[PDB]
Amino acid sequence: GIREKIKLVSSAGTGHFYTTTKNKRTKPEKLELKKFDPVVRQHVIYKEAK
RNA sequence: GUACGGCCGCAAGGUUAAAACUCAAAUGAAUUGACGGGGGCCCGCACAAGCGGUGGAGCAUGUGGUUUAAUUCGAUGCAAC
RNA sequence: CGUCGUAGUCCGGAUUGGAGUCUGCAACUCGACUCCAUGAAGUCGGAAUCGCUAGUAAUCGUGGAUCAGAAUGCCACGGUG
RNA sequence: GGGUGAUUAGCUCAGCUGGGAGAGCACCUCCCUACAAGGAGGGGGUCGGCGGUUCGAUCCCGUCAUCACCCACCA
RNA sequence: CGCGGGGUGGAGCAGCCUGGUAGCUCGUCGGGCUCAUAACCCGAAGGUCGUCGGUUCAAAUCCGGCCCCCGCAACCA
RNA sequence: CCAUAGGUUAAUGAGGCGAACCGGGGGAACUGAAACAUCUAAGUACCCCGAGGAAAAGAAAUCAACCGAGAUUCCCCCAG
RNA sequence: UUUUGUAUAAUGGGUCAGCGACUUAUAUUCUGUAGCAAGGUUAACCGAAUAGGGGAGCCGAAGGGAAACCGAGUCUUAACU
RNA sequence: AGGACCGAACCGACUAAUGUUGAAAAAUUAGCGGAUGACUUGUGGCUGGGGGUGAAAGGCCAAUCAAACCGGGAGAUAGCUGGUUCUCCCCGAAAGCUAUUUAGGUAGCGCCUCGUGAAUUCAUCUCCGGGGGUAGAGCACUGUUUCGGCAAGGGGGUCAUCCCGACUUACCAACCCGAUGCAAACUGCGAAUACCGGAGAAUGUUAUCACGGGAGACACACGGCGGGUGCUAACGUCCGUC
RNA sequence: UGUAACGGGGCUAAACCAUGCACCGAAGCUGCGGCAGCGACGCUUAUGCGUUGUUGGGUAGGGGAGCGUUCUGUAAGCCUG
RNA sequence: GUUUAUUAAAAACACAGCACUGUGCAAACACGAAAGUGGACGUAUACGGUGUGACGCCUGCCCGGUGCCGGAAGGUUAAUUGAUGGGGUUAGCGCAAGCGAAGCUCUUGAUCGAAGCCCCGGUAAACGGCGGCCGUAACUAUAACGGUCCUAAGGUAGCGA
RNA sequence: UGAACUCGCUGUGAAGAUGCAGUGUACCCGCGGCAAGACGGAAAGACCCCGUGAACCUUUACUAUAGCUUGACACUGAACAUUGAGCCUUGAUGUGUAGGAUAGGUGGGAGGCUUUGAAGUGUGGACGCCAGUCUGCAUGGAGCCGACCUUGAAAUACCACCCUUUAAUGUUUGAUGUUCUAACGUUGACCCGUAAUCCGGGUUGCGGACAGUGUCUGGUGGGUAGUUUGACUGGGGCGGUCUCCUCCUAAAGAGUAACGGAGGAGCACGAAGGUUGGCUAAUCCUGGUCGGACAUCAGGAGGUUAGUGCAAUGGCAUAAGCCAGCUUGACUGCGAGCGUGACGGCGCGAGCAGGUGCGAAAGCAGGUCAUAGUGAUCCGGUGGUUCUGAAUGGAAGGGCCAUCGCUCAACGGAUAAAAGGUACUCCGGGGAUAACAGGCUGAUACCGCCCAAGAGUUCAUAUCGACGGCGGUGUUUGGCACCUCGAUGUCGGCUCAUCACAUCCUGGGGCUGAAGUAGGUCCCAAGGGUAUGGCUGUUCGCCAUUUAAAGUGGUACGCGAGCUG
RNA sequence: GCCUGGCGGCCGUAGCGCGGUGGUCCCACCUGACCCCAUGCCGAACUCAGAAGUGAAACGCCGUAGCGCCGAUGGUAGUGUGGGGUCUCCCCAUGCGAGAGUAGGGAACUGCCAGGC
Repeated sequence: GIREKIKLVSSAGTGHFYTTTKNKRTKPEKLELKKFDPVVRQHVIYKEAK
């Protein structure tokens, strides 16, 4: 809600970028959670946003 | 040196100019103090600047204020506590 | 000489009871001196301002007056300067 | 008549969580000095009428009395 | 009609919005300068923050009630 | 100065009028979009000019698609 | 005629007479009906102008999927289902 | 002499009367306003529509003007007011639930019917049963409130900050408890009826389903009962049910 | 406006009431004369009949018939000076 | 004097007078597709315009807004020009999809560059506008005076229901 | 000019009846006069509302443009300076600075060069911070240098090489400023047309590279054009309302009304999410130094009363409330499937393929206790992609799959997107919508009674009267919409009626707080009679005064085919 | 037959209070712990090695009704369907109908299994 979008990059080759809207108004720390992508199907590591 | 009309003037104003009401002055010449917020001569540490301060703490002793049944009068900077 | 600090202190002992000591109708209230105990304030201090020129300022003891019984106030004395 | 306020000393007006009356001026007395002015002490209270409550109404409720103000035909 | 503000030790307003929290210039009394009051510099005392509550860990502010004020204003059968 | 503007004359053409279509210039509004401004209505209505039996178009700087067609125009399809 | 509603003063009617409104195209589709039937049809053209000639075109018997592609199946999909 | 006063010609309208199917789409009378002037008048010319002309009125421009007169576009446009013409039979509606750039426009669903097919179709009643949460009832619980009991808290009054503060009061008043209660937004609880399903007894000039053609319909009136609403007024307004 | 608030006349039980019995009163109930239409049962037909039941107020709308008239044909006809 | 021909006859409009201002002449200005006219056969005591209204008293403030007069440093900024980056093609590289120079070529838009705009003084006989609250003087009262909030100014003079 | 044979009244009444109900009354008809009625006659009515009407008018509504104006460009040339930018030809810049020492900078560093040349003191020209450089005579005639020591970022044979500022010569260019002139002008003259009131050509004078104009472009632009100002507002309006969400109204079957009742939502949390096992409030009492004041850890009472991201509501330990460990299931494709609405739309989920997490395991995990936190279509750009890509090889382009973006919130998006004036008003609807006579109603007003604390000497009621109760008239003013806007004309002035009686006067009775006189009051009675001025439009009201008395209400608040304005 | 435990089926007539009784099988307390497991400290909690001591407490069994709980019968509120009466209420005919209260009940029911005496 009215918050800045930034997409996470994959540490490897991936066709998707997970879109984060993470609040950075009290937490400057990075978000790293792992997500599923239907191509390699062995989970993707997503990094560097907000 | 003035209200309302004359007379002049663009106008102001000039010209003509008092009364009612009312009070101890109004006015010209000189003089003793006081005194600068004048200018000069003198002076006090006033100035210059030195060594020491008060007010706060504790204690003691006076003066005022205020209340109540008493909580005294005078001093009025220096020239009173 | 011994001893001690930036600590409201070794200190101070201002305050509060209990004991007494003195003088005196009488010290409860308003007096002084003492002891076992307890125990607070003071580490410059308001706007702003005070005072004299050397034994003067600054500073520590001694004495007297008043007085039955107490001053730190009153009048004097000398030391350091 | 209605509405909004005021209604405390003669003339003008502050109060107080209901404990109790007050100042200026006047009518007086003393202090400061002959007075102004000032300080202090007094003289006089329907705190408007009548009900509700209370042991008590400046600080409450109703109903009135009076004053300043407002209401209103024509639209 | 309908709309927008103000109410803060005694006076008149900052403060509020942005939460870690009660004020300024005067006023009153008492000082400092003085022979003295002003001008001026200091010291001191006192807020139902209109006021009853709500809400919160927490305010005068958030916020409803009960009152007091102003400004725009009555520009429609 | 020769010339030429100006002036004179002759020969021929143009002018003006006409029904509709047509070529060049100028060119709406209402209407539909369920509003309304792009779009539509519509280069239509109407006005100016010119011209022909028609105007226009024309004998590929055409297309087409590596395979081919072979000036133009009008009608039917392509295709709602 | 007109509205929930009309004795209604609510609009229309002097009277006769004459007049006074669905006509008409194309494209499409359903419904009815009829020929023909997995078939049914020609446009412009021109003609023995309702016949006949003219198959370019049109609809129907195949669908599924952006599309490539596949087909009584297809797309979706990891996949029979 | 005269942007003076009188006043006929001429020019012009302050009042009263006449006239507006009047003689007339501006003329008439009786008292008049002006009358060598910024006068008035005979005659011709020049100025044209979103433009003229105007000591400048949406005045004047030939009866006409917030764009005149004539023609063309034109048979403008009108969710609106309206005009539509002999005899007859069968079946027979709707005014509810929604949306809109939406309000007398339009639209989905809803009942009626024509076609063809199926059907003891479909409903009444009984038996069996589910959601119930109204009518009503109750008061622990949520809100709320009358009268009392015990007793904090707050205002008022006094002393304090030592006791982990008491004392008091012609105010206000919580937590809890007893008596008594009200309730749509409370529940210790809780119908008659209604609805719909399961099954069955009884029955019919057909009750209905499904697919394909046409639809039609929401401006509603009056009044109880159940309630809001107004004044438990209205020939007043919103909604269930008849 | 004029009685006008028994509908009028007129009222004394012609008002009101209990219980009972009779009466008037429509297209309802009972009948007579008709038009169209229909279920059951039984027989019969390229469709009716009997026995026995039984329906017809209707706007919106849906469906399905009848009469008249213009014109052309029917019409070189038929009717007729 | 002028007027809404038929509801207004006037205080309106005009007008003597006035301020402010534009205009140096091929004037400014007006007509208007643009010439040629009109201004004017005039030339700064000549011509244009606005408003107010002859004659006598005279005629204040606010430059915040908006316009006009004047000013140019600093910043925003167009046409123009076409830096750098992406693509095609071409030389290049390799076993390949693909990568990859100049020039050609499409694209992106670096830099260049003015006025207005952001600016600042003058101008209100330029348009336009020109305040509340409270205290305070020998009963009551009022407030010349002051306190305060506040603005671009707080509306002077005169006149005043 | 429906027909008519058309009487008055009371009531009913689409609520103002000749025609309905009830009832009363009346010889018929010309003729001259008078004039209530036909909601009389003339008018597609003024005012109000409505209409996805109409014109004209305005501009902090929307958009554009002629014109004016900025710059770029050209028609448009010459020269120089002023300053650059561009630029030729020949030469030249160079020291900062320490000791010797003028080292420009910089890369290289024992090999390398001159005979048309240097040497040395003499003259002389030039650049010069005087260290030296450089031509060239007097003049002769191939050398000469460096290493180590040494300054300094850094050497000094020798070579590649870069730049400063500028004169003179050559010169591109946009401006500034003069000058010149062929362009251009003449708004001068002269010559001729013409012994022409147009201006054509020519020659001269004087200006002079501009005016003017078209393409690009910035600015401004009502002069000119085109357009709107949403829907509801129990007539119009100010304020409110428009999407989502709970409890209730809402009818013991469901959606649900009225500007109905109590409130909220446009977000929050990567943690406040997933999961294993646990845990259990709150509040109050007791007691414990530094302790104003709630402070600790333990005990007791006690509990669907704590808490739940936020609102209202329902629930609560099988905890959905909080505590420790570990974690991504805030998953991708689907799905036994099941709901709700007329539709678009929108809620739940067992399970499986792939992968994941917690757990011993069962089991659970694609977000949160839960109901709200919303925004399609079309489109400007963007990664993946042979799916496709108009002659085909590429690209660009079209699509798919990832994707960024509206407060379009008037929320289901008529459009990214729009406000005002009209008494010049016009046109069509509407009484289906307003004030107005009537009706309904009687809240309001006016008025009667019941009750009667108190007033009034005593004393309720002579004359008054509280707090309240029960009614009346239509009688003021409110409420309705039932008749009108397809004409039913308003205020004051005035000639003129008539009915009612809550009676002003007389006529009659009763009481008194009535001795007499004179007033106050009540019920009983309707016959006549019931006044004049100032200011003002005045009704009215105030002011000034009469009379035996100068009353009140009803009649479309009687009285414009009655007059006045 | 009775007892103690469990799986339960059931969870307001097994509940609240009041008075007795039991260690045998069982259980609770309890013995011990740096051993498995554990305290964000503590063997409290939960373990692990168990019987020395009890029945304190908790637990089971049993009595006792003042009550939660169970609760007739009748009536009342309420009402479907017809109708009466100047009528948002009253009255009736016919068909239904609570909650609360009263009489009264009541200190749990029941199937399977192991062990005990």
